[PDB]
Amino acid sequence: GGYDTPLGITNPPIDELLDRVSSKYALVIYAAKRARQINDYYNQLGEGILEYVGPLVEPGLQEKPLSIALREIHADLLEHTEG
Amino acid sequence: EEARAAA
Repeated sequence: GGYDTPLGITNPPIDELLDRVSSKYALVIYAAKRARQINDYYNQLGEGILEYVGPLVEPGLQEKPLSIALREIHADLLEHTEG
Repeated sequence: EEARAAA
């Protein structure tokens, strides 16, 4: 595993992401739900604290929530159960 | 659980 460092939309590499879940569809739904969670954490920050938490990893200067979710995925910071 | 405790 000696790939050159990725950049932009391909960070983290999807092949290392796929080892965490079964298929890429599971990755899609994983990251979508987690990014939604992060988004409404950002929305529900002004009022009282509720059950939502995150982002567990430190985001960038300005970073889209989905990128944060996928980076959290790659850092082994979540777990799940399918249907 | 580990990172929820970390937070």
